[PDB]
Amino acid sequence: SKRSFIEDLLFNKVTLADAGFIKQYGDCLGDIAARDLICAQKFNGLTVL
Amino acid sequence: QCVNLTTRTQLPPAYTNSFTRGVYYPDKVFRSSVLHSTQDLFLPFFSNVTWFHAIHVTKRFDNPVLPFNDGVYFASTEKSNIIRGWIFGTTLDSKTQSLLIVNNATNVVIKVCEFQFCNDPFLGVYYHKNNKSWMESEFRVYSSANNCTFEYVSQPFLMDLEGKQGNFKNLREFVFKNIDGYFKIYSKHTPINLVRDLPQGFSALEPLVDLPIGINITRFQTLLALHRSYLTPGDSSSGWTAGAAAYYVGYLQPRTFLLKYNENGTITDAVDCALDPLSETKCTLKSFTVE
Amino acid sequence: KGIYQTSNFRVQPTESIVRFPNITNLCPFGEVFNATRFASVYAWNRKRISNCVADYSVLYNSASFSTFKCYGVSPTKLNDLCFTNVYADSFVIRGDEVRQIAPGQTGKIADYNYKLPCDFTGCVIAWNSNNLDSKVGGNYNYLYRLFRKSNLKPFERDISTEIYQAGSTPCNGVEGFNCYFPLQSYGFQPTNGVGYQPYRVVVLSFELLHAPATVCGPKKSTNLVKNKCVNFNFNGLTGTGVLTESNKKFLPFQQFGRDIADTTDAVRDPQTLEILDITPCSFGGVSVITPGTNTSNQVAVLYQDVNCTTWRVYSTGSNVFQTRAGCLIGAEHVNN
Amino acid sequence: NCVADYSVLYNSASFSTFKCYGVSPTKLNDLCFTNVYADSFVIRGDEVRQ
Amino acid sequence: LVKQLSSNFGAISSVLNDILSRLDKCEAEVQIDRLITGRLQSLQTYVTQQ
Amino acid sequence: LVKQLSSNFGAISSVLNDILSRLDKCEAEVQIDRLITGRLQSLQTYVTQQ
Ligand SMILES: C=CC1=C(C)/C(=C/c2[nH]c(/C=C3N=C(/C=C4\NC(=O)C(C)=C4C=C)C(C)=C\3CCC(=O)O)c(CCC(=O)O)c2C)NC1=O
Ligand SMILES: *[C@@H]1O[C@H](CO)[C@@H](O[C@@H]2O[C@H](CO)[C@@H](O)[C@H](O)[C@H]2NC(C)=O)[C@H](O)[C@H]1NC(C)=O
Ligand SMILES: CCCCC/C=C\C/C=C\CCCCCCCC(=O)O
Ligand SMILES: *[C@@H]1O[C@H](CO)[C@@H](O)[C@H](O)[C@H]1NC(C)=O
Ligand SMILES: *[C@@H]1O[C@H](CO)[C@@H](O)[C@H](O)[C@H]1NC(C)=O
Ligand SMILES: *[C@@H]1O[C@H](CO)[C@@H](O)[C@H](O)[C@H]1NC(C)=O
Ligand SMILES: *[C@@H]1O[C@H](CO)[C@@H](O)[C@H](O)[C@H]1NC(C)=O
Ligand SMILES: *[C@@H]1O[C@H](CO)[C@@H](O)[C@H](O)[C@H]1NC(C)=O
Ligand SMILES: *[C@@H]1O[C@H](CO)[C@@H](O)[C@H](O)[C@H]1NC(C)=O
Ligand SMILES: *[C@@H]1O[C@H](CO)[C@@H](O)[C@H](O)[C@H]1NC(C)=O
Ligand SMILES: *[C@@H]1O[C@H](CO)[C@@H](O)[C@H](O)[C@H]1NC(C)=O
Ligand SMILES: *[C@@H]1O[C@H](CO)[C@@H](O)[C@H](O)[C@H]1NC(C)=O
Ligand SMILES: *[C@@H]1O[C@H](CO)[C@@H](O)[C@H](O)[C@H]1NC(C)=O
Repeated sequence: SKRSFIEDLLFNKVTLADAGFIKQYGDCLGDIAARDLICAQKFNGLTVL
Repeated sequence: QCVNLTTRTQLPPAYTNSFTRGVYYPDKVFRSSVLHSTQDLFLPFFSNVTWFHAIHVTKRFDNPVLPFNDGVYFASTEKSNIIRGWIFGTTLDSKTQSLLIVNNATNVVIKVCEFQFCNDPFLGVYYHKNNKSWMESEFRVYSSANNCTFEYVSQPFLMDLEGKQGNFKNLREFVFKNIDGYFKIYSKHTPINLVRDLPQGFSALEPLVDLPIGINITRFQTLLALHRSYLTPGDSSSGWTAGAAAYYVGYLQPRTFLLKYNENGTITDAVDCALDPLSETKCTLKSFTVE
Repeated sequence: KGIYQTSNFRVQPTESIVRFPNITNLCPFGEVFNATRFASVYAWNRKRISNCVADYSVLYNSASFSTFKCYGVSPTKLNDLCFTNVYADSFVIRGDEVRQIAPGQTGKIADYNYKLPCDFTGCVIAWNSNNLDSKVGGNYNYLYRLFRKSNLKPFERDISTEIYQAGSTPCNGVEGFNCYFPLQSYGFQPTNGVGYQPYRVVVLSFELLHAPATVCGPKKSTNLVKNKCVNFNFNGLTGTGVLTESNKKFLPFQQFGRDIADTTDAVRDPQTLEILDITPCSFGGVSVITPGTNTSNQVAVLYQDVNCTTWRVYSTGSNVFQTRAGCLIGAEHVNN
Repeated sequence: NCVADYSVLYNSASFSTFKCYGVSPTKLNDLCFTNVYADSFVIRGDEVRQ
Repeated sequence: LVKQLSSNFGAISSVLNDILSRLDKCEAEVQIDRLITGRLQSLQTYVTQQ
Repeated sequence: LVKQLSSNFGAISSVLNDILSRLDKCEAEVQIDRLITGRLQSLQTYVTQQ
């Protein structure tokens, strides 16, 4: 990516809740040990575009 | 057939602090990785719990008829299985039905029955002569039993009831409560090695039984075993030395609690809402940490 | 023209399964409803029912019940449910007093003899027994408590016979003026009014869909299927979703697991003692890209959170292109 | 100017129907009633529902 | 918003499956209506805050 | 907000003690739930306006 140094530091300094938007059905079906909140939101109709 | 105990040396009731003890699962539903708030009959944190310890060195064997204020938290620290039951009721003189829980070294027997309880019931062990070993020789609890409306005798078993020397090797915690004609018992047995008051820690009491006794309970007392042998003089009322077991009694009160279910589904921590301002904020914000 | 969010991708249940506990004994209807000697109301008999099938269609042949009132559950669902711990409280009362066997009632029977809660799930069944419990000369075997210091608590029993002191002078354990025996005997005769005829009453009390169960309806179990959206029925708990193997270790007293949202996510299979995780089978947003309906009737579909590099799409069609926003179906990619 | 004890009725009175509106029966021991009237009459059984 | 799905809203239970398994459609519809009203209220609160 | 405490919200009365004195826990729970829902909605309206 063409980010500068300062842009890289800024991006690393704030953590995004999503970390991407492609969370497939198989992923939420397979991670039954770990309860991510995003899977619950997606299963209850709450999507982040 | 019963006999009173005469070699008594009693002191005022010692008090100790319940260090966040007496928490039980409020329902039979699996919950994991969640903060759940529930209001119920809980033992308040850092409560005054009365302490009764039976030892010979002083000859104390205390067992008063304590009240049963809508729930009791019993906790026995012992190594030789002295505490082996309880008597619950309202008058305990055959005018009303009473509940008896007993472990008489072979079965755990529960009876809701019009018992004519003796003044100071006990479960005297004696060092038998048929073989040189420690086993149950006396069952001095009640004189009569009529109109007897419950029975939950278990299968036979055997237990090592020998009087050992050392620190207390077992801590058995019980929560009894009488709700809507149901006597709910929650239990938890944990191994400890201590010779002092209730240990620091946290242990959730799992549900044990939900007896349908349907009686009125306002008082109760503990059934202790009496260590008898040929190394002591005296008669039945005096030829006897108590064990080395202690127990603690606290009273449940209606409180709101915030429990934490971990990943494996065991309550690992709790917060007593209405204990202090810090716990009050934790209660208000629904979290175990405050910024 | 534009892009419109539609309902998330839905998968309909392919089939239905039923998993009830492995039991075949019929519940003791004969030993409860057909008993020769019912108890008195003041000392009412509680019997535990467990490990049986609650078919209850055998009662149609012989017994007809004057009243049958269920609380906490509809009468029609009893065949589709299974009950955790079932207690039958049986006794005999006056005909006029059957109305007192109900939540939140007052009266001699409700106060001093047999109190019911209102957090009560169960069914009260009552039927006339004039031909059984009534005989010429009066059947004085059935007693009831007429005096008590205070109302009974729910499901409390008091079988004492101490003399009731009504006035100020102590009775000292003997009858007298303002000193009545607390129990009085019903006088039941066959030629006697319907409202004052003996009625046999059985109160069945139980819980539903909260703990392990051993009394179940006459539903026939079905083979278990995994990894397919199905209409399951686990111990009377219906629903829909995909069942998968679980790493959770339920305690012996636990039957169901639940989320922060209180929905069921895990269940202990009653036939084989294993924990199955339940996951809804509808998942993933869907958008429709359309020009104006006047312009054309064509549309592209953007299935978010699916990888197009048995897909979860309505129709694969042609022109399947994977964008960082999801799988676009019906649109032709162009390098420009 | 009453004390509505109503436990004296248990000895000899048996009511075929007793239905209360606006009050729970269990709370009738805990209350005080301001303007109490009793409307008395006789009907046939089939009309008691009315 | 996800956590607020564990509220009765005056219904006998916060789970649709429990209501539909204990009650038939006869009496289940009023409970489901109460749940629908409450959850729609929760969604409206979320949208207003957003 | 204070004035809005004087609404039944479909309950038998706007006073909690009145409900708990007439009805028992048997029936008072639904009325208290209605009052709770109404007063919570009133609080939400106040917070949104704020
Ligand atoms: C008082 C009634 C009473 C209760 C509630 C009870 C419950 C109980 N006792 C158990 C074992 C056990 N029970 C005891 C002994 C006792 N356990 C006690 O609660 C007491 C007071 C003693 C002392 C007499 C021991 C020692 C074990 C474990 C066996 C061992 O490690 O030695 C267990 C574990 C399951 C099992 O037995 O396999 C339960 C649930 N036993 C009883 O007798
Ligand atoms: C349960 O038992 C207690 C004690 O027997 C009862 O409480 C007593 O009630 C009478 C009523 O006049 C009082 O005179 C006593 O002072 C009370 N004693 C105590 C210790 O409370 C109680 O009423 C019984 N509960 C029920 C539902 O019957
Ligand atoms: C002279 C009448 C005065 C009435 C005063 C007003 C209210 C008192 C409350 C109830 C009175 C009716 C009690 C009927 C007895 C209980 C019947 C039963 O369920 O067994
Ligand atoms: C001593 O025993 C008898 C019966 O065994 C009993 O009646 C009496 O109350 C006991 N003594 C005391 C002070 O209680
Ligand atoms: C009760 O607890 C408080 C605080 O621990 C203590 O100050 C008090 O002494 C206790 N009561 C008695 C009688 O010891
Ligand atoms: C006491 O132990 C004996 C066996 O030693 C057993 O038969 C009996 O059941 C026990 N007591 C009761 C009341 O069950
Ligand atoms: C209670 O016991 C006495 C004497 O044993 C007896 O007369 C009475 O019938 C009994 N009552 C019940 C309900 O068992
Ligand atoms: C939870 O259970 C797993 C095995 O099922 C185990 O590996 C892990 O150590 C346990 N963790 C805790 C905190 O108990
Ligand atoms: C109940 O008793 C009657 C008369 O003996 C009999 O006809 C009927 O079959 C019995 N019903 C059951 C379920 O046992
Ligand atoms: C269930 O019952 C049937 C018939 O008794 C038997 O074949 C089957 O093995 C049982 N399954 C389990 C898990 O017990
Ligand atoms: C749709 O297309 C027609 C041309 O056939 C045009 O007349 C009309 O204005 C268009 N309407 C809209 C909303 O674009
Ligand atoms: C799944 O989607 C991501 C993002 O589009 C992509 O990087 C990845 O290659 C896809 N998986 C496979 C096997 O291509
Ligand atoms: C578009 O670009 C890709 C790689 O840059 C190439 O493989 C493909 O042939 C191109 N398609 C067209 C129509 O130019």
